[PDB]
Amino acid sequence: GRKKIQISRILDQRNRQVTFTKRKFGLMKKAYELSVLCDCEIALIIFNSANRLFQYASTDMDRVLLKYTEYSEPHESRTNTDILETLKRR
Amino acid sequence: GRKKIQISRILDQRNRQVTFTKRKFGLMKKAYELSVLCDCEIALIIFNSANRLFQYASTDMDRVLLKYTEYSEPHESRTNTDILETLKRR
Amino acid sequence: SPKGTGASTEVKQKLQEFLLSKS
DNA sequence: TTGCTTATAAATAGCTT
DNA sequence: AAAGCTATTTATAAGCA
Repeated sequence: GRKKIQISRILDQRNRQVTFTKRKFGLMKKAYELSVLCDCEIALIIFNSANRLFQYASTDMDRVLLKYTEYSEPHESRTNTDILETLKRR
Repeated sequence: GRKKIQISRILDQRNRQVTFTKRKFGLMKKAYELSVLCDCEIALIIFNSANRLFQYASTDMDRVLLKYTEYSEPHESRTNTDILETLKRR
Repeated sequence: SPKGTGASTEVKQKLQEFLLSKS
């Protein structure tokens, strides 16, 4: 971007809506890429303030979530709290 | 990247594993960003060939997936094709 | 760099009954 | 692998209007 | 909230330490 921006709730509701749309797309774009590049399935679920649901699925959303439900073994599970720290490092 | 790469199953299993890890992180990073910037909840579910599960949640996968049980009407859903498609169209 | 257990154990249960009936 | 380093390819903040 | 357009900031293929 033409200027560096910290990561914190964009205040101007106008700009916080222009950005949600722009990025949401890029996010899904990368998802899709990661999906094809490394041949893996991905489900992406987004919820905005107004609780409007947005989603993506490399192929089918119902399939991925199902497989997910019946998945009891362990696995990598991150959060923003986590991600924030992992970033405070490199 | 130091060179442009098409998007198709990375063949060299070595490189297709280095990339999965690198990107998967960046993806989650952006998710996290979109999450904080536009104050919205996001769940990210990844599955690799070996069916190893990887996931992210802006706060807790619990909340979102549960919160996805109520408002199940996706104001926007996308498949790998929409994206692929929307990629040229524009 | 924290890993962790499955995402949930109960919620996953509720999510499923839904997904299936959604048919 | 196990990583760090660093050119390039990419994503995008802030303007037009 | 809508489209392009840089100027810059990021994300990252290859390198090679």
